[PDB]
Amino acid sequence: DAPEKNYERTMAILQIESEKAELRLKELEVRRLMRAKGDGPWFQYPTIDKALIDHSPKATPDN
Amino acid sequence: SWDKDVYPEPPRRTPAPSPQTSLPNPITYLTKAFDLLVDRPVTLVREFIERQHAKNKYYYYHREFRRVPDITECHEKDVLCMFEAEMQWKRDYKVDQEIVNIIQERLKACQQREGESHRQNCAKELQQFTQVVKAYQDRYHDLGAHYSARKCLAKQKQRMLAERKATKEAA
Repeated sequence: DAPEKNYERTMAILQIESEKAELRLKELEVRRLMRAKGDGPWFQYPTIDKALIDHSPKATPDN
Repeated sequence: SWDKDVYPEPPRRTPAPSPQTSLPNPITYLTKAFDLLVDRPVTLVREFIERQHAKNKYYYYHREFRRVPDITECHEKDVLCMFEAEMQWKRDYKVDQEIVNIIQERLKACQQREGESHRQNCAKELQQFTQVVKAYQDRYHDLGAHYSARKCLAKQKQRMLAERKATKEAA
C-alpha cells in the first residue's frame, strides 16, 4: 500500500474509534444521570395505571 | 558520488616520489600490473554496464513531507490532528538520528585521516559533535521506549521551567 493510503486509512480508523469512545463516555454519563434522577425514558419502573380507578358515584358519599 | 560539503574532505597532498635508493620498489610494478590486469577490465565491464544503463534511464525521487501543525497547536485528545503531529515528530526524530550519524561519520573519518595528530587537527569536528550530541540529548534523551511528541513536549517544558527558574534566581 501507499503511505498516502495507509495514512488516510489510519485517520479514518482514528475518527471512527474516537467517536465511539466519546459516545461510550456519554452513554455512561447518561445512564448515571437517568438512574439518579428518573426523568429520562430509561429506568422507568412502573406505577399504578390511573385508568383502573372507578370514578362513579359510590354507595357512600365521603370518598 | 555524494555531496562534498555535507561530507567534507580536505585537499589531498601527496608527496612526489623521490627515490634515494637504487633498488626498484615492487609497488610500482604491482601498480602497473593492477592497472593492466585488473583496473582496465573492471573499467571496461563497468563502461559496458553503464552504456546499458544509459540505454534506458529513469528516475526516483526524494519524498517531501510538507510540515503539518505540531503537537503544541493540537487540541487535547484530538486524535486527527495530534496523529499528524506525532507522525511529523517521529519523522523528525528519525532524521535527527541520522544527523547525529552524519556527524559521527565526520568525526571518525577525521580521526583516521589525520592519523597521529588527530587530537589537534580535529577540534572543529569534535566541537560540532559535542554541540549536536548536547542538542540531541536535550531533545530526546530519557523519553523511554514509549516516547511520543507529548513526552518530548513535557521534557522541553520541564527544561524550560528549569532554565527560567535558574535565570530568575540569578537576577
